[PDB]
Amino acid sequence: LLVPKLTASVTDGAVGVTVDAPVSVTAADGVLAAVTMVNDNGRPVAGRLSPDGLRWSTTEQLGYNRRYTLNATALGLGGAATRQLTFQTSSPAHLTMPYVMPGDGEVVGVGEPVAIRFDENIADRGAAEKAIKITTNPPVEGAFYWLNNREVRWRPEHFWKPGTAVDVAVNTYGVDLGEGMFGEDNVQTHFTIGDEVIATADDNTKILTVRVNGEVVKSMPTSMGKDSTPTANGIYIVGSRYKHIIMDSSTYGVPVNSPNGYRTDVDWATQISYSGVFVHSAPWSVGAQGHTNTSHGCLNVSPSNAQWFYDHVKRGDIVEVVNTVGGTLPGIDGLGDWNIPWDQWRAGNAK
Ligand SMILES: [Cl-]
Repeated sequence: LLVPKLTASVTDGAVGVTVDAPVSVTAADGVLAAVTMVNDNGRPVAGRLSPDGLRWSTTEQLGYNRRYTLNATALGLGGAATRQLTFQTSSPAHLTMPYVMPGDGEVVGVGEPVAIRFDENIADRGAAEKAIKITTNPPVEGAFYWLNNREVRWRPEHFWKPGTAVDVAVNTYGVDLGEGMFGEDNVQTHFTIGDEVIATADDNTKILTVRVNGEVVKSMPTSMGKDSTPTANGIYIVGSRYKHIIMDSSTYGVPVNSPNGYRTDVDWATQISYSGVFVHSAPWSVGAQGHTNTSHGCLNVSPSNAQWFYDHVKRGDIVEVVNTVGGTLPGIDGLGDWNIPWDQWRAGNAK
């Protein structure tokens, strides 16, 4: 008596079908006998019928700018039912690829934010945020905030609890990110939070003290930025580490041969700001370390102490600078995320 009815996730003649989800067909008042899908060059598209015969779905990634033809047939006590559908998928103007930090499988400090950097400007930040799923164990609240037009960050209100597992899924393939920009591919990554490592550089004492889970493990005399080019106060996130690097002021916009310029080859350099602040070996300022500031901003320490820092501090650990004559590190520096107040971070800037 009842005839089968066929329902698809697309309609005949549709355009702009997005490829961020499989295409599916479902039968009612009956079961699907067979479903086929082919592309505009005639090639079959891989699919699977559910065991109960009621639901069919594509099983392989669908492509941008293709035309697909779907043919389904179902059987019921009333009789048979058949339909054909043709539709076209999104045709992007541009592609953008996301790049996620930290690396897959890494162990990082309690200050490490999730970073998703696209290689193009993102017109629809809301769509980007919606395609990124952050899972945490233990679960903890967090929020997105854009540092510039290409890079978005995600972090909780306070530093991570040690031992937290973090899973990141950037599912932008098939997502319209605005102005015809679509994701080139998806990215999946996982990382773990390690020990709590907080080094405090106190200008009042000119000592850099490293505390691991509350325990003082190292005290390093330091020479920070001189009065005319002081080290900014605030919370710094540890980034990359270098056995040696040539610090070049022109990288930060200051000509080398200008009054505040510098080019210096140094050892055991740990970067803590995009603005150019490093902890590094400074044999020339050992006597000043612990007494007077002499740098253009870097935390100068002894060779042995700089190497200790390199060996025992990891990406995402924290350096806090206090009591300098400087201002405060900008929240959008690149490693200054924690200087943005939570109320402002949580409200976000997706526009
Ligand atoms: Cl083909």
